[PDB]
Amino acid sequence: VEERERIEKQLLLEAERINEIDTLAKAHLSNHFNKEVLLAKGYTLKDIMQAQRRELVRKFVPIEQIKAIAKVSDISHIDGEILEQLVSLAKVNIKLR
Amino acid sequence: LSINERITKELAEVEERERIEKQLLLEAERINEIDTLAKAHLSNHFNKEVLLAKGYTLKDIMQAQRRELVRKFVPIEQIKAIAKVSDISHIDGEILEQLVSLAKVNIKLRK
Amino acid sequence: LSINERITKELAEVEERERIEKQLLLEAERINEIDTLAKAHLSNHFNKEVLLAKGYTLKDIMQAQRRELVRKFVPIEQIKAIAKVSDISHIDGEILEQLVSLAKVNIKLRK
Amino acid sequence: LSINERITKELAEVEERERIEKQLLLEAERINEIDTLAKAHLSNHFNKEVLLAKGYTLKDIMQAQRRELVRKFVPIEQIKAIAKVSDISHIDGEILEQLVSLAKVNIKLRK
Amino acid sequence: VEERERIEKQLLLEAERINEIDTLAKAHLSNHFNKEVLLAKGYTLKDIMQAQRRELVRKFVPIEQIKAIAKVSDISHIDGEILEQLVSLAKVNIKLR
Amino acid sequence: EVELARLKVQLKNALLNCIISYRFHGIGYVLVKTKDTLIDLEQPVNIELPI
Repeated sequence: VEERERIEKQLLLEAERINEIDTLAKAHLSNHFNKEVLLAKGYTLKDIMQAQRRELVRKFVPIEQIKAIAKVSDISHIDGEILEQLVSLAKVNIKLR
Repeated sequence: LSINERITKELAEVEERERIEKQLLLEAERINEIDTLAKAHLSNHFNKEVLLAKGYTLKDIMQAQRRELVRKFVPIEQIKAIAKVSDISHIDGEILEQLVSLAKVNIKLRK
Repeated sequence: LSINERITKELAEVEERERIEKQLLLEAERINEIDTLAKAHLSNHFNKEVLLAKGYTLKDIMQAQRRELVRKFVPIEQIKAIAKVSDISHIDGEILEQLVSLAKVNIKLRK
Repeated sequence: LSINERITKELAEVEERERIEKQLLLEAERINEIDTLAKAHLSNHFNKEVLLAKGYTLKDIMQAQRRELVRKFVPIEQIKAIAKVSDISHIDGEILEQLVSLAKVNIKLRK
Repeated sequence: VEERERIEKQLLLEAERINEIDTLAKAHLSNHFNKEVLLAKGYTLKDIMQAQRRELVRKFVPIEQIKAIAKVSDISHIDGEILEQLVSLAKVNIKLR
Repeated sequence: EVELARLKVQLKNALLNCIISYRFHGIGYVLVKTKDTLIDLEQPVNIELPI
């Protein structure tokens, strides 16, 4: 049962990350990208989270860093820990902002 | 891509190992500080040269110097209360680091 | 499971229960030492009864009495050099045991 | 029921742990008055450290300290009356508790 | 026979609890919930006791604390250990009242 | 045996002066020091191990 316990631990970790992302995104980007309205438009939770992360990168992380570190100007298909690097850079940018 | 970000993780782990190298350097600095303490407060017979000639490991030399310094400066009442035992012969470790900190404090207040 | 396995399991169980009993006795003596130090060297306002009425755990009472004793007896330079910081509010543990031992011997030398 | 039932069963577990803690506090009081008598009124040779080095269980240490205190304070006539025999070597127990209470009364009136 | 003796001990314990609850409820809530009239209306003894307990909660324990400990606004189905918690809370509220 | 040997050493040291005083004055006194206060010396001793 400790396997399920650790699975629940990972669930808590991703839930906390989603919490941080939401609490910053609602106050930073817009109300149009709210979880309720996105779900009504018909996007899964992971799709909603990745779209919010990409919008966060497009707001804070500058395009030169997007096309140099992530090697592509379009964040439409860069998802992964490169997106993790981009959201970390966005966190640094909002910290210094 | 996924390869780029996994290699990023790889070199981040290498960065953590670099920090491990730094903390090794810090441990070496602590070692030379303990050597200075041993020279300043202990007999010439406990020198690293003669101990190595008698055939003791460097860690053994450091722990012997630390134990002697604790017995010399830290009074036996603190020694007993800290180690929960009077004997220091099997108290090498974090408790020994705490004891040698107490010995440093004792010499500082003595001066 | 053979006879030797039976004997070693029985001996291990007996030794474990003996160690648990010794731990209980050690906790008993620790409660004694906290009570006596609080009665002898610290004010009536820090009594276990009033602290429990204010709603603090027993371990919290013990560490608060220990910290107060350390501030009362152990000098600030000694605190800053044992615990590496002036504030004792986050030094509960083995280093707290060191500070309270230093206070225990401080009162002995004061007498 | 169900979820709250298991949480209230964990609460019953809390009750059990509190009962254990109270039993430990009672051990503290008893064994600690005994240790205070031992230190204050008996020789350094009967210290817990040296007795443990000689290899005696702590219960043996406490009963030996109690017997020595009874012989030191309580008169032989009182021993022969309350314990019904002169020898205390086989009187460990509730009768020993009564004898050490009499010894505490004796030292209180002696002071 | 000591098994029946302990059963009688538990019987006396719950009878004393019922008597205390009834004595306080008569002076606190109303006489419409008296044991005689409830029995005439056709409620078992345990049902009468639990209904009186729930009314005690609804009187002393305000609805906010009710939904706080019962975890549901309606005490209609929370009976059990939660109900015992709520009735002890009612005892506390009348003690401080 | 170690504590008893130390006690024996102190006993010999006391006994030397005890015998010297016995020969010079006619009486010699050795105090048996126990774990007691200075005021407790007046009280009698039933059973104790001397310090």
